[PDB]
Amino acid sequence: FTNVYADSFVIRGDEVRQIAPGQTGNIADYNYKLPDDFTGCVIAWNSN
Amino acid sequence: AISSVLNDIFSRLDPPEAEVQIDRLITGRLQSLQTYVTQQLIRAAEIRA
Repeated sequence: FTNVYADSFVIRGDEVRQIAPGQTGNIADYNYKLPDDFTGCVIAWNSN
Repeated sequence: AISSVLNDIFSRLDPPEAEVQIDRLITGRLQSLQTYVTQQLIRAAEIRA
């Protein structure tokens, strides 16, 4: 691939489902929008 | 499909899955247009003869 935009943040486990294409929620409305033509792979890691 | 009004199909569902029913309404209207052009063209050979 040409270039990667790595977006790293920490969030609670209640709002970890909303990081998805075509989703509405707390992060997905006004904080972080993800488009429908997205290509890549997101990962999750609990840090309790 | 679930509906025949296009914007109608859309104004309810999620665009990861709202885009898949509308292309079914494309090729449903396309294959009826394939039958209409073919029935005009066999009738084109009959009226030319």
